[PDB]
Amino acid sequence: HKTRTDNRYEPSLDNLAQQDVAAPGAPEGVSALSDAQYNEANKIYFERCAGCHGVLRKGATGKALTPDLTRDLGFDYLQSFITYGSPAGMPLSAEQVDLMANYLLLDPAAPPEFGMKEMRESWKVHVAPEDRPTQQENDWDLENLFSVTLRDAGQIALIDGATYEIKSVLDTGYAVHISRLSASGRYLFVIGRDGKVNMIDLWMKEPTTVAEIKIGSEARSIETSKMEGWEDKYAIAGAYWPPQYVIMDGETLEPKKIQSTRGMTYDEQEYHPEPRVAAILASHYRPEFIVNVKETGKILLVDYTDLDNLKTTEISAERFLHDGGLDGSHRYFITAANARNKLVVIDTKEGKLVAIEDTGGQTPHPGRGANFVHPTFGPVWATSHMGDDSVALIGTDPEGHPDNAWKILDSFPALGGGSLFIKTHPNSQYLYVDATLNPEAEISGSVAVFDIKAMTGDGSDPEFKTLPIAEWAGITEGQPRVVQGEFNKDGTEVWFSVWNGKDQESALVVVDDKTLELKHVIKDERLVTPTGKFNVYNTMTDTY
Amino acid sequence: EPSLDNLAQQDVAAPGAPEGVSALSDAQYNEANKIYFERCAGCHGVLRKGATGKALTPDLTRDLGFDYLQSFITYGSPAGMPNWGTSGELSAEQVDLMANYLLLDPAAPPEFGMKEMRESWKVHVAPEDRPTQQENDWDLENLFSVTLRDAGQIALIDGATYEIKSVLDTGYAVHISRLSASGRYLFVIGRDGKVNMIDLWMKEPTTVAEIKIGSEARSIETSKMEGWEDKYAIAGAYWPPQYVIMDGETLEPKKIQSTRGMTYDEQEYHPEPRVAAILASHYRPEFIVNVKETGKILLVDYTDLDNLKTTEISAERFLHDGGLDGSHRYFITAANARNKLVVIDTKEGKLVAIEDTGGQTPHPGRGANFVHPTFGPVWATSHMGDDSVALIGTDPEGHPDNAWKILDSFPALGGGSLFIKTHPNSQYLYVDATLNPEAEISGSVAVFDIKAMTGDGSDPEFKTLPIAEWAGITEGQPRVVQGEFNKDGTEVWFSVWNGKDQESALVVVDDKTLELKHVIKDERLVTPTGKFNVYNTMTDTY
Ligand code: DHE
Ligand code: DHE
Ligand code: HEC
Ligand code: HEC
Repeated sequence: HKTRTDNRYEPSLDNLAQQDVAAPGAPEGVSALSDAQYNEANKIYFERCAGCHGVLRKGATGKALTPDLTRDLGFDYLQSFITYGSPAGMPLSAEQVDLMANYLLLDPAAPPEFGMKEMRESWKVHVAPEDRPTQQENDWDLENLFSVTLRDAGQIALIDGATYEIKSVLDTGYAVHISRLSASGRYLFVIGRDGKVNMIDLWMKEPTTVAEIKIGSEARSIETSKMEGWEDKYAIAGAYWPPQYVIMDGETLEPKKIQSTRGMTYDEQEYHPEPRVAAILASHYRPEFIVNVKETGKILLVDYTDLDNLKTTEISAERFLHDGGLDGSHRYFITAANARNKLVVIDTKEGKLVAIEDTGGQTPHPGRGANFVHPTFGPVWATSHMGDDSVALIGTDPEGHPDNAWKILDSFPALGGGSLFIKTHPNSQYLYVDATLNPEAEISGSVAVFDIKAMTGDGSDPEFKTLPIAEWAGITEGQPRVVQGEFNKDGTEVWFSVWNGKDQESALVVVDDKTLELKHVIKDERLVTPTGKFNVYNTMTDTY
Repeated sequence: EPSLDNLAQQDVAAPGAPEGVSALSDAQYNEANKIYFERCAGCHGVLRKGATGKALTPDLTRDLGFDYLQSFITYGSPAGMPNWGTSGELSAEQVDLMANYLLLDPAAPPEFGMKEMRESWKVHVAPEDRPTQQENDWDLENLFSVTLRDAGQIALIDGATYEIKSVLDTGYAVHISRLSASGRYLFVIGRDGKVNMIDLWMKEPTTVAEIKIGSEARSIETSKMEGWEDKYAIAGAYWPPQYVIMDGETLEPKKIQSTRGMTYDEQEYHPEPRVAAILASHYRPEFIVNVKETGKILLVDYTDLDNLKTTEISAERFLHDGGLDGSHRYFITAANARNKLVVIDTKEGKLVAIEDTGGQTPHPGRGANFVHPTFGPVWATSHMGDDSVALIGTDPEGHPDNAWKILDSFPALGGGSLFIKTHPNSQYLYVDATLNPEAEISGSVAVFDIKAMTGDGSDPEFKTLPIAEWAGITEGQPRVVQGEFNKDGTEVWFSVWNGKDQESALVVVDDKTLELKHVIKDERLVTPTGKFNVYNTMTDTY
């Protein structure tokens, strides 16, 4: 129940917590909470507790807290245990503590479902396909555009990769989690934490939302079809609540196929009523989407060639699947079962699990990870960790380097714990590692940079250069967190977000990759809480 | 609709009552809970979300109010809801208990996962310790496995001598018997979710392994793809909503899959999609699983249980029973409440057709395949809701215009039919009328002569066999049910199903003459229902 460096990246169900619920009746031995009391506790539960314990209280990273279990424990125990407080989220009073203890002793209702009728009611096509351009009608350099989340403003900025000019600021769902691009690079898809999806046509003279839809109450992932021949055919979104994924028309967003992720855990084979959808990727080898289902530890390969006779492969992997990426060849999916410190590898060509390996670190959090050619080991993919300062390398070349394939080849320290994103590009000799969640302001405001060319894999700890990103941005207020490297199309410049509060000063910092010197500082009154940044070309092509 | 009398034995605690509702005591609530599962959940659902009967969740029931609930339960309505109070089935006090129970929030029904299955799993004779060849002198392929429903037993009966070879104790109300592809192993599943596996090669065949796969179950099947004989068995449950693939030699539970998910058409989450018929493909190493409420047919590939390949086919809601055509390539199944037959191509793994039978509530069992003299290969079903028999063409290559089209429909004895039957060596098509309200019809079977069918649009005549009268049984109300042939297809057996404290029988009819051959009677023959010949079941010959 204490804040760690790796227990802050747990779901916060703040959109779902805005829904009012009814107070249940209380069985003998338990006291009922009033309407107000129950809702107040429920809002606290959904915001701060459901991430680890579940909205249904069947347990996730934290153990189940169902009524039968909590009534055996008793109020006093619950009261005392909750008095300490709970692990903080991303950067309780006496009355609240009692509310939570009492709430846990009552029978929870399941939040509303969100099916086809609800999706179709939210589904709006602003510009039908026939009314859209048939060629690019603006003079922008679309492939070198960066789509940047302006988190708390419920907007995104589209920024020129070469001139750093903000080309447009568009209204979207609240706190967009990620931007994804169609395979052709024409269509930009964004998903808000509230399950709102916007689809934007980059060919319009003034790009804007051409279609929108809501796919759930809580959602974090979206992806587009990337198999050759299937460009622009489909998009897919994944939700935390309800536990489901939805395949939508790539041109209109019409919801075509909704699949529940409720099911059995892979290992103990017990029913789990809240298996959240985490990362979603798209295969380059088959016409399939790659869907991580967290609590059950299943990776789904979903064939989108026929949605009525639906072929899937449900791969037993490891529990607590979160994020991941494809290797350099784009054949193998490498993903973190973070709470179990493991990297699961799937062969997307053959449709099967190939390996599961412990990184030796605490809570691997790769993002999409970093693929590079290690001077001694050959092709490798890398991840950093939230729980410690380590960077781990896994071999990704079964054909050319069989002895190194799917083995952890090295592990070495970077700036500190609380890292979220590691980054490189084929044209760069550098490996960048952030330390976003580190409690030390100077560490959280800097990035470690390793010289891949100097790496020998002799067992020593490779040295790194420390780039003072937040210092370069010149922000005197607060303790801004630096997060997520993203390259430009040419792989010559790498951008970082200098993420401060909504009413505080933020920036983007552009680093010249060849020299590791400051290239440019992006500041604008409209640049509020900049977080994720996605270069059109690097996102459409999965170049990382 | 089903009766979930196994969930009723579970004792639950009295839930709380929100503002504006009375609470029931522990005893009252438990009494109401038992009634709810024993008599109500079939139609209304375990979770009260509604199946054939409307949803009875607290949000809906509280708007209706106590008086409305009391009245509806007392008097019922013409649209399929029994008059519990005025019929005397429920006392006045029990009616009120049920109305009050419906206003309260139900305690979640118990799940039944791997830990629970493994705890119930018993291997009486390890594979190594079993015979290596048949150690009895029985003609196993001509043996019949007969359910003695209310006695929680089955009877192994010799197909030629009609001798009851053995009466074995199994789960309560075994629903069906199924055979492994080699014909060695006999699998039975009780309504309670209890599975028994019996080794027919033993000197005295008995249960060699057993396991429980859920609270309420109706289906079991064995792997029938060439090369996969005896490898797996699969069981399907009504509750929890799931199927489980088990080791074909030990019953070890290997893979449990939930069937909770989205309806095919409106795409709305359904929390209780019951598993209905389960068949086994002869074209791929797959199981064919009907999921009723969501209208999905699952093709589950058992070649790799860790990297599990399935095909989830959108079909039609209310899927129940069905069978393979004569070629064993196409699965034809009744989406019964919608009066449709759904056809799946098991080779290509896709839906090929959905056709209305023109009848009310088709109920084929596994159906009846034959070569119609003018139409070609056809598959037939009778109906629960009317007296009709419908034929569908099953030959897309050889009779293209006729394929997957209803080619003819004609009357048999009356409504309430459950099973239609034929065999490749017979020229006759037998149709029961088990649930008909008239005793003369419920105790008789219609027999059509396939050779005389002209498909000229006229209705084919049938002979009426007085099966119950042949048995010498009038006492109570004996209902005749389900034709099953012997291995040679020269005799057909029917069950004369009477009450547990009444006299039942099995009637053996000579297929060549359509005359009474033999009547099987025994004090042990309590409530005989399903009968399965070893050879015809192992080979899917129907
Ligand atoms: C499931 C998931 C993905 C993979 C998406 C995909 O494959 O399309 C992901 C990726 C991401 C990515 C993808 C980067 C990439 O290069 O792919 C980014 C930038 C991101 C910025 C943040 N994430 Fe993320 N993130 C969650 C979940 C996820 N984040 C959370 O449940 C969580 C922990 C809290 C929450 O309630 O949302 C969380 C907090 C954050 C942040 O505090 C971040 C830093 C800021 C923010 O804007 O809200 N998450
Ligand atoms: C899901 C299912 C199947 C397919 C099994 C398979 O594929 O392995 C089936 C088949 C069957 C078969 C298979 C015949 C065949 O030749 O395949 C038989 C004999 C049978 C005897 C009965 N069934 Fe059955 N049956 C149900 C369900 C099912 N019955 C019910 O839910 C229902 C409607 C009510 C109930 O509570 O069980 C019901 C009533 C009956 C009867 O009243 C029968 C006659 C006796 C009994 O115990 O309930 N059912
Ligand atoms: C993720 C970091 C957590 C958050 C946020 C909250 N809890 Fe938690 N809780 C978590 C863990 C890792 C554990 C220990 C057991 C385990 O799963 O390994 C717990 C434990 C509890 C308990 C104790 C129950 C017991 O059986 O001893 C309670 C009562 C509990 N948690 C309640 C609770 C509440 C009310 C929270 C919101 C403020 C909350 N937890 C947040 C992990 C996490
Ligand atoms: C299947 C034959 C049923 C069984 C067994 C029970 N019920 Fe039922 N019920 C059924 C149907 C098809 C309907 C629909 C209403 C109609 O007009 O026929 C109902 C309805 C009810 C209702 C009314 C709900 C409403 O009007 O919205 C109630 C309160 C109800 N049923 C209760 C109930 C109980 C308590 C039962 C066990 C004793 C029971 N039903 C059995 C079908 C069937």
